Amino acid sequence: AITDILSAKDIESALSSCQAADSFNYKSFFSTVGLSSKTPDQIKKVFGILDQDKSGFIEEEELQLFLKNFSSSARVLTSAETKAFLAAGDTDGDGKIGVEEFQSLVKA
Ligand SMILES: [Ca+2]
Ligand SMILES: [Ca+2]
Repeated sequence: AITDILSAKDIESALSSCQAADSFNYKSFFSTVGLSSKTPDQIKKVFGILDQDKSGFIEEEELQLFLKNFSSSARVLTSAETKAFLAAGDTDGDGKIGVEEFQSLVKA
């Protein structure tokens, strides 16, 4: 579970911050839930959850459902938010986010 590594309380605070459409920013969310200080294994576990269909990569539609991993009532990210998110993380430009890229994003 995601709460195996992250505090439900931190998650609540991160979600309340980005309730408005187009308010989302991965750097703010990542710090509020406390991803920045996690180890490779912990980051890999979080990645595995975000990779909802277990394909090994986080594709665009999964970035769309980014908040849904933290709360089933959370909103879907907008196309703009998703586009910017993917733009930030997709280093090699294959259109998706792999574990190495996710790690880099967390430790940036
Ligand atoms: Ca996937
Ligand atoms: Ca990529």
